[PDB]
Amino acid sequence: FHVNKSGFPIDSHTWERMWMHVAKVHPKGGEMVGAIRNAAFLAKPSIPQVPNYRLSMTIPDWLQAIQNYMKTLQYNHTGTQFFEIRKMRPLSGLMETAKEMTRESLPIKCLEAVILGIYLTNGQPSIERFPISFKTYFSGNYFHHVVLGIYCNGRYGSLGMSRRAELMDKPLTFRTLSDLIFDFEDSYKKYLHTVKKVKIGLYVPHEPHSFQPIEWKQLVLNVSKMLRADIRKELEKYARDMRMKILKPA
Amino acid sequence: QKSAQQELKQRQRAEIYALNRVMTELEQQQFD
Repeated sequence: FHVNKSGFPIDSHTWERMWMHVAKVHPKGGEMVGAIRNAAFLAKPSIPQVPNYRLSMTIPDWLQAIQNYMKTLQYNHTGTQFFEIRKMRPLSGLMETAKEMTRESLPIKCLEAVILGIYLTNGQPSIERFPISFKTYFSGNYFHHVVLGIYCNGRYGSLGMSRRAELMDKPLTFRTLSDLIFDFEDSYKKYLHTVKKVKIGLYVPHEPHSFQPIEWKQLVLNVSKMLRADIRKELEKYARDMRMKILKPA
Repeated sequence: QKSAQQELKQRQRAEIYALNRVMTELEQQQFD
């Protein structure tokens, strides 16, 4: 609901709004907040080392290394996203926000994880990266979510962060893009979410100093109004276009 | 000078991570 636009050491208006929020949602509320803010001393949390690609890792080892870093930073349940991602900025600035994430070492949410995943795979030219975004219905309201689709040596997979383990990373085992999307769909089924809309971007450039932004909306499918066979038809058509490397941004 | 800013970043980190644990344990009681 709230996003930190004030840098690091978080300003006071943003700080108070974080706590004020969490005192409402929590049942223990004002007591649980009092216990943290007023604690005489608190343990400094360990700082995970930023993962480094070694000659002894396979591409699956590397993606698991990156993903484990993300799991260690932890998903952010505080209600205040700590790094501002302006989705439509050139990669170069997003890349700098990613560096800042590895320096400040705070919890991250879905969109921050995608930016950080691009950053940590920029040095592996055989890994292609494209965003995957979902719009979902659950019991009243709509929800948005994004992960980082991965394509490498004829297989698809993903990196990401989510409240649920089944809507983040997927091992590089899916032989088609349709198979991966349908696995997210069935993962969402387990939490009573109906997938309304699926959005797929283009491969992201590997140059960390690119002026061009991320294309998030190359293919857009209202899968709730579609039967399985027509979704697969269009994804395979689009996935063929990605790999043939012919497409111009939308 | 840059003394109080680095101590403040460090306490805010510790506070954020304290809070993140209690929020994570909360969101599972609700989910269950």
